Amino acid sequence: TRLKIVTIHQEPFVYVKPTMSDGTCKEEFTVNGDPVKKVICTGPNDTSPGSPRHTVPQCCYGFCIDLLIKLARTMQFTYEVHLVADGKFGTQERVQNSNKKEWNGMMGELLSGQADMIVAPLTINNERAQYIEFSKPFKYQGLTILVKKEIPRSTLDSFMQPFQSTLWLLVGLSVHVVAVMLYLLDRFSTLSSAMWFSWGVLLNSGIGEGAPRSFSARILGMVWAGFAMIIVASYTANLAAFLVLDRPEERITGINDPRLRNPSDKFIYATVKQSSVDIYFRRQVELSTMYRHMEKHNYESAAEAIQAVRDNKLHAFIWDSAVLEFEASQKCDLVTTGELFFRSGFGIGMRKDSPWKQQVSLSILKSHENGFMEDLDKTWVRYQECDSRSNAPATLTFENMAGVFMLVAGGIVAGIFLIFIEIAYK
Amino acid sequence: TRLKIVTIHQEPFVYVKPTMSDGTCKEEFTVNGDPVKKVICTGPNDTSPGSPRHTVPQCCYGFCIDLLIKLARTMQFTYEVHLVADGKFGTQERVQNSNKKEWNGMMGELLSGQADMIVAPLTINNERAQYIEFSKPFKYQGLTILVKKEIPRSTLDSFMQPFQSTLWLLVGLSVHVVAVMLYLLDRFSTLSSAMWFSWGVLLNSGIGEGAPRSFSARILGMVWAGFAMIIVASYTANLAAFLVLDRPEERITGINDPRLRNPSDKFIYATVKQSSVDIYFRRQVELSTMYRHMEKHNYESAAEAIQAVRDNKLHAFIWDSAVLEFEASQKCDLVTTGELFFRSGFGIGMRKDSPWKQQVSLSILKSHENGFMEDLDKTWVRYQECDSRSNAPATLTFENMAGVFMLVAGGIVAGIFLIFIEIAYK
Amino acid sequence: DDHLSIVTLEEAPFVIVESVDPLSGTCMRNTVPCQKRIISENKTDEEPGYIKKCCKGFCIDILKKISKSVKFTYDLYLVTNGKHGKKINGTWNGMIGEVVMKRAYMAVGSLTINEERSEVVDFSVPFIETGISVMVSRSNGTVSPSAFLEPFSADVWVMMFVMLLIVSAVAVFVFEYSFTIGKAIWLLWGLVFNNSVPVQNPKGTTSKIMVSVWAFFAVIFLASYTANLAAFMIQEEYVDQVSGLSDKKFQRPNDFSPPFRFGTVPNGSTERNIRNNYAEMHAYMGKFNQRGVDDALLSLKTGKLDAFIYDAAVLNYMAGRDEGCKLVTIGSGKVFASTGYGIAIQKDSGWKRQVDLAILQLFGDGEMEELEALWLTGICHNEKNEVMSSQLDIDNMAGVFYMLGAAMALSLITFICEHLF
Amino acid sequence: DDHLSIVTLEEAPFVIVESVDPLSGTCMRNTVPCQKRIISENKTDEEPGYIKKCCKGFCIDILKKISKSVKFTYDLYLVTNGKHGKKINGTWNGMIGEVVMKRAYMAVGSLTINEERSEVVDFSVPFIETGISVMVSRSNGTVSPSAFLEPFSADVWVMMFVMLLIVSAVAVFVFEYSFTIGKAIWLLWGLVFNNSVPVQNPKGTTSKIMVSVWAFFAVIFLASYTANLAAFMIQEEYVDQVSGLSDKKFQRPNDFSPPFRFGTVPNGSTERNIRNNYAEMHAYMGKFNQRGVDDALLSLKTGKLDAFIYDAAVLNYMAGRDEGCKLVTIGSGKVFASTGYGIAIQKDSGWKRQVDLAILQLFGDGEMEELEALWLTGICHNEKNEVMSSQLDIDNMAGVFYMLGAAMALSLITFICEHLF
Ligand SMILES: CCCCCCCC/C=C/CCCCCCCC(=O)O[C@@H](COC(=O)CCCCCCCCCCCCCCC)COP(=O)([O-])OCC[N+](C)(C)C
Ligand SMILES: CCCCCCCC/C=C/CCCCCCCC(=O)O[C@@H](COC(=O)CCCCCCCCCCCCCCC)COP(=O)([O-])OCC[N+](C)(C)C
Ligand SMILES: C#Cc1sc2ncn(CC(=O)N3CC(C)(F)C3)c(=O)c2c1-c1ccc(F)c(Br)c1
Ligand SMILES: C#Cc1sc2ncn(CC(=O)N3CC(C)(F)C3)c(=O)c2c1-c1ccc(F)c(Br)c1
Ligand SMILES: C#Cc1sc2ncn(CC(=O)N3CC(C)(F)C3)c(=O)c2c1-c1ccc(F)c(Br)c1
Ligand SMILES: C#Cc1sc2ncn(CC(=O)N3CC(C)(F)C3)c(=O)c2c1-c1ccc(F)c(Br)c1
Ligand SMILES: CC(C)CCC[C@@H](C)[C@H]1CC[C@H]2[C@@H]3CC=C4C[C@@H](O)CC[C@]4(C)[C@H]3CC[C@]12C
Ligand SMILES: CC(C)CCC[C@@H](C)[C@H]1CC[C@H]2[C@@H]3CC=C4C[C@@H](O)CC[C@]4(C)[C@H]3CC[C@]12C
Repeated sequence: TRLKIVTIHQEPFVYVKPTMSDGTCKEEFTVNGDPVKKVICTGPNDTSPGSPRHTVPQCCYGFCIDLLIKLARTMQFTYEVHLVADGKFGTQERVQNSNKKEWNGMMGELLSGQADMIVAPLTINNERAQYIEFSKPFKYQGLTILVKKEIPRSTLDSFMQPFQSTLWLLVGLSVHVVAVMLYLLDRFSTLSSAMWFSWGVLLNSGIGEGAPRSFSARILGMVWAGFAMIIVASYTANLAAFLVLDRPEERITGINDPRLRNPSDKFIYATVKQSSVDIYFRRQVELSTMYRHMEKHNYESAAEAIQAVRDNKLHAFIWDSAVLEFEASQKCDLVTTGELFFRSGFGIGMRKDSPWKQQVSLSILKSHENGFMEDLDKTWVRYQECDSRSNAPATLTFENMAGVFMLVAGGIVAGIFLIFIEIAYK
Repeated sequence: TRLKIVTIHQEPFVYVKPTMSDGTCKEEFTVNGDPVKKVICTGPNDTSPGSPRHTVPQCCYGFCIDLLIKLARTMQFTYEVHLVADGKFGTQERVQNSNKKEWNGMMGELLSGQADMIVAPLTINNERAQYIEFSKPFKYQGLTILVKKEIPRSTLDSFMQPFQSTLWLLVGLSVHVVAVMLYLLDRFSTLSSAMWFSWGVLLNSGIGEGAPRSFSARILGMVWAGFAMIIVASYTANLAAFLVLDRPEERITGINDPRLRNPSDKFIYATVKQSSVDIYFRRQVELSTMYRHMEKHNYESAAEAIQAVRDNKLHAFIWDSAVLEFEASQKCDLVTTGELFFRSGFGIGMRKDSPWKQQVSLSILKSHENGFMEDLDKTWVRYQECDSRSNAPATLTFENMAGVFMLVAGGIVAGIFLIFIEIAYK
Repeated sequence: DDHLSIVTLEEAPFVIVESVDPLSGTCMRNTVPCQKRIISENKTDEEPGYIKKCCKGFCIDILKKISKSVKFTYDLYLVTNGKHGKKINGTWNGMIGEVVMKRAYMAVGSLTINEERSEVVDFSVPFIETGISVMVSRSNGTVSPSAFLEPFSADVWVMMFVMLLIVSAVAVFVFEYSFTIGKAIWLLWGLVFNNSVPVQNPKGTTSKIMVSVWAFFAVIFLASYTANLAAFMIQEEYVDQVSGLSDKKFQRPNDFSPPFRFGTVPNGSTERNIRNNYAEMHAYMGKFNQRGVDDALLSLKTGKLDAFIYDAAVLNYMAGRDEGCKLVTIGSGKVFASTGYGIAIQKDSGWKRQVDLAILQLFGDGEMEELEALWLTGICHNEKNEVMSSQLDIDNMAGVFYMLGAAMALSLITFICEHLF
Repeated sequence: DDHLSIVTLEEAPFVIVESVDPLSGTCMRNTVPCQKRIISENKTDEEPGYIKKCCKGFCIDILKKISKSVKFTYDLYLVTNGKHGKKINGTWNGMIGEVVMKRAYMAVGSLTINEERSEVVDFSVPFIETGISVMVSRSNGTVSPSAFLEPFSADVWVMMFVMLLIVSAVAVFVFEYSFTIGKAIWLLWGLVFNNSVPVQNPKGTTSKIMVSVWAFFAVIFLASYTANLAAFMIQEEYVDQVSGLSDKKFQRPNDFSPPFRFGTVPNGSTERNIRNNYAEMHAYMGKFNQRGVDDALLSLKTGKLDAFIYDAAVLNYMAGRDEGCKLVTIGSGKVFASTGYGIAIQKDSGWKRQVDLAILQLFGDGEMEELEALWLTGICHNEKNEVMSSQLDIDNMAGVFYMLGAAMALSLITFICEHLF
């Protein structure tokens, strides 16, 4: 009857929020007018409690919580939820240079009898299945890679970019030189109407109808028209190659990239300490070589890892698809790429002598066939705030075309000065 | 002393030419003024005997022949060369439903004592090494894929392609409609100078300086300028996407290709009957599934296979790199793609009891260290007649821009008629 | 003893059967033998056939390396009474019919894990996700009519025509201090759209400077408009035929256009789940059931059947191995019921623990993720987006004609508005 | 007995050594340990260190699978006296020193097959091609000055100008039946280069038809010129520093600019071949030799050494594992002496046939081609051509200024030609 349950914080599965007022949080409803069921979590104030080592009665809600409530009504049992203090899923280590091996996280407490039921996105694994028996997977998934995409390194922050600044000068100086030779080849065979041909052939403004008169200057004007076309067409083609950069460099395709084989200064990637991905990394034959790299980059939890990915602190992150995909759906700056490797789902582990393995497995299979957790998928993680912008050319927003507006605006404010100068000229 | 040698015809290694006059061919020299050494070949005319069912004397020359002459002066032996009648490298088969397995091709005669030395680009293989002992590889190579490239299926055979022919009509009909409304909205608020604005805004010919006068027709003229820009810019951008067809250079990438896993009606590929690649197909675990396919497409020899690749009869071919690379260097229509899988070089097989294995191996290693066959590589297969700048944008030849020339020419011939019509008009 | 028999069903790429070599008379290398039961001699049962079959695939290779993991030998034979298993009249059939009648003690194949199949036969750890999926000849192609305005968002277009009014309303300020606003709008706008039109240029020296600093803006506008243009005019947005199982179409097939022809293969787990969860759908779809998956594919291509519902993994495999990418599962691979391929075991047996720990090292060491690509991979499984090298029909370029026709009618509206006012 | 020792040398990716686990004290899984001897106790020889290492790689795994192929156990240990082997004073060293003094009976590593190493120690079938290769920091970048004429070949450009001559010479024929040829050249040509310039249009109705059928040609000309343009103005043609070994630079290092700093690792097969084939080169390059490949890479990056000659496979491996693609082998992977990595055996031993068949079974079943990509692969292994997303400098766009300068001078030539004639 009385059951103790440990849970880890995972945004698409376990939403943890400290309770206020008396210790009971609100009863906010979903988009479709449905109540967000809550459970009590006598969990640590912060991960790795340390100095604020207090068991705050927070409230938890999410996919796993609704699965717990369904199994609670079906199985007729009482339960309590308390977060794991270390905040890790669980790996096998040893202490004091002893032969015996000790577990961490969930199995550091469930194996000690402190927890009866485990309800968390715990990936099924050999080392995990040796000590506890997992039920059938309630959500099949595989590991995936989340990239930064904060800067695709082809960002037009200026429209002067297509040319480099010692070519803008030498295009804007080669105008006056050719003007002051059109004028001289015509004079000795006007200056304002030569300097106007010279420009209005470049910009294609068609302004200034003076054409070079003398046969010497028509050759130079013809070739200056050719130069103007090639200059402007190179600006245009190079701007396009900057914008048609909808295919950003080489995206990592699964765990196949040679850059993943070898650590490098530029490329850094890691996962959560003492997690399933660490066991997979040490459990892969080729992956022992670069195990040195992420050992210094591994994060304590996935939340701050994803925060690092969002900023310019981590390039690529590896984690379960059910988490990274949801995070990429909530935020447009982060997307995931690469084939889903290690197609191992989650599951509910059970003790060796626990008389509930068969019945809990049948319960979750029944929840599968009746479509209960399909409804949970639509309710909990189906927002899809972003769009499948990949394989689709982007649309140039404002602030993505703001420079040309500032160009014409600055031309106006300079003109109101130039008009004073011109009236004063006469 | 007396040694019998069998050889197969392979263009980059073995050039075979039926001799004329008394039975000796020419003594033509190389580009650097060096004689092309020849040897006698009592092989069958036109591959299989057929009507010329006789081993007609011929002259053979090439990489293997020069290696033979070098080993001839070193080892002090006499030799004769005669081509294999079946024209195959050799595989293990059985006849009369007997338990015993029989060899064909080279080992169908060398194992019978008919041949003492084997000199041919025979790939080293397990089934090949069980019956004879191979020397050290004198040219290391791997299997590669030659694609057709005769038609990349993005061939501009007209400049009218970027638009489909029921959009050219509807662009060339929407000119007259908008002209005969510019004229009417101006008349009732000229026809030739409306019909001239209407065109010279589309083509950007800037011809006809009449601008719509009345406020009703300036709106329609403004929007017709917008329509003209979008139409011409779509023609231009779609022509570019037709010409910037550098991407179709991405083709089958090695054996690891999903289209190679499964046979299909469009995709056909095969190799030479009773060759090393056939064994590799049956020696590969996954390659037994589609082994049904090329069994009906496999060719008797690589020469006609490459001829089929050149035409629209074979799409992809698989063979040794030292052959397909040379063929792709001689002809621009054929190129090779994909990683070099099965990196197994050639070699000189030896009989089990023949007392020349060690000394011949030392001889070829000596030829390696002194750079003799490096000179042979430069002499025999180093022509490089084709451009190696793949992923370099192409240059539009004539016959690749001939249509616009015919367009302006046809405009001239139609104008000499229209001028008669115009003088008659008044 | 460690010797236990294995049973399988010839279905899906997991179980592909080949015969013996005509010259060798045996299975190929690295191929475990297979046996299949035969019946002949009219009403009575004939003598056994003992045919030498070679049934392999993905699940068979999984069986191979788990057998090497646990160090047991085995033999393979095929079910003939039933294919998947139905508890008809209280008697199990097919796979479960064999397992409940022993003589196999094991079962490897395309067997779906569910509560009904688990109450009598426990299953191991699934090695691949699967479930229910609807695949159709999903096709259409709807180029959005306003694809010629997509290069910029609405903010930018509207701000372009506000800057144009601002600039033309000052170039007749920097030009006063016959060129009115009606000609500064017609100039400042004929530069945006190349410079094709006949304009009336200013004449003051500080106003040509403004026309020039605007012609540079026009150059950047047409450089950034046409950058992607022939990829917006060719981008087709395919509309999925059915939103999902619980859509209004499947709930009430009759009160719509002639109902979708959708069915499955009867006497299977897929029909087993649907009859429980949606019996009203089952009553209608019983008439559209078909014998095998090949019949379903042929029916969909011919068009008599316009939707198919079946196991997720098999349909995903068949989608990528079709002539063209016409056939594809609904929801881009959406599964409406998550299950897995398990291994059927007799209850209360110690082999289940060994089998679970013998499947999981394939996940851990990742030596079967390559096996995933070894067989279950198709051409259409990778796709080539929606852009191609295709001509532009009217269908593509018909948001430009709508705009031209709309101005062709607004010009006449304002024409009569002149002639009256 | 089937138990035989294996000896190796810590070098190349084929032999990468790892230490013991601090918590476990053993090598990792699927790891065969290694052995090594240390020298201590001042002048005398101390006891061996007996530190058991974990040395693996692309050769060690082949050793594993051939160990299961022939069913033999073994142990691994490293050479202490010598690295590769030199017959100095008639005594073999290193690998050959161990093999000829027995107590090894085997040798796995990056041992180059050659006649000198084979006369005393026969080698098996090589499992990977290799040889001699020269790698440098070959990277300058030279955009061809006439990259603005590349969009069309010279044939097309010249035919364009002859058409512009024979069209302007008829538009002053369809127009004479003040618009002379001097203005039909200036019109017909101002349409090719957009329509920027001020022209003087015809006035006859059949001549505007010709200007229009020419403006359509101009539209196609600028659509097919600028199609690839920003990929021709960015395409850099890297010039390789050294054509080959037999170039005039290596033959006579002194009679040129300060001679190239090229060397190798002494006491190896690479130096062994070069001293025989080119002793004059050997005399000069003896002063530039360095201890190890890492020293060579650091020297090349720092610039003190400007060329390195070594084994082909190792240099190929190091090329793809560099910060940037600055370091690249000469000839795009050109090898001037084809050899292979074999296994050293004692002469007249029956294990050679077994080893050859075991090696060739990997070629046959193709289970090591994936092993080729498992380790010997780098970032720079797939260069992204020469085009990138790069600005256009004055280096790129300087065939347009040469043409403008050439006309800037031809206009003055024809100016004086007017003012005299
Ligand atoms: C008599 C008749 C007169 C007619 C007059 C007509 C004039 C019309 C022309 C207008 C264009 C001029 C706009 C000036 C803006 C300066 C931008 C700048 O400094 O920043 C950039 C550096 O800039 C460079 O790279 C240097 C460019 C030098 C000036 C160019 C002169 C020649 C232009 C040749 C024109 C040929 C056109 C060919 C077609 C393509 C970099 O940007 P950033 O790092 O983000 O810094 C922000 C900039 N900010 C500080 C301003 C915020
Ligand atoms: C009063 C003022 C008058 C001014 C007059 C100015 C006129 C200047 C305009 C000139 C362009 C016209 C050239 C005609 C060539 C016909 C080509 C043909 O038939 O073949 C193609 C089919 O063609 C089609 O797809 C149908 C096109 C219908 C005619 C287009 C009219 C509207 C053009 C709208 C123009 C808007 C431009 C927008 C900017 C892009 C296919 O080619 P193929 O299969 O290889 O067959 C070989 C063809 N051959 C048989 C000829 C060898
Ligand atoms: C001050 C200022 C700012 S904020 C800004 N934000 C975005 N962009 C991009 C842009 O306008 N693009 C046009 C495109 C499609 F090519 C990309 C800018 O250019 C600027 C400028 C800017 C830059 C160069 C300038 F010369 C001037 Br004036 C202003
Ligand atoms: C008769 C005839 C021929 S032979 C020919 N050979 C090649 N090309 C290609 C071409 O000119 N291109 C311009 C590009 C870069 F876009 C590709 C042709 O167009 C033609 C025409 C043709 C085609 C349509 C026509 F309308 C006319 Br009139 C002639
Ligand atoms: C004058 C003028 C204006 S005001 C305006 N305001 C909004 N939009 C776009 C829009 O509403 N949407 C894009 C969407 C469908 F996503 C939503 C415009 O295109 C214009 C034009 C316009 C555009 C092209 C032209 F060619 C011409 Br003329 C005018
Ligand atoms: C008038 C005129 C002519 S005649 C001519 N003949 C040959 N070529 C190219 C050429 O020789 N080669 C391309 C190569 C370097 F591969 C060999 C030309 O470019 C021109 C021009 C021309 C070209 C661009 C212009 F902008 C102008 Br104005 C004139
Ligand atoms: C530019 C001034 C003169 C106005 C004339 C152009 C106007 C009327 C144009 C500009 C954008 C055009 C629209 C662009 C988008 C759509 C949505 C599509 O589902 C049908 C076509 C439709 C509805 C077009 C109708 C006409 C339209 C609104
Ligand atoms: C347009 C006419 C009147 C005169 C100008 C000629 C222009 C178009 C062209 C013709 C061929 C061109 C040359 C083609 C090739 C090279 C070789 C290179 O090492 C320097 C640039 C240079 C020399 C180019 C300069 C520009 C050039 C001289």
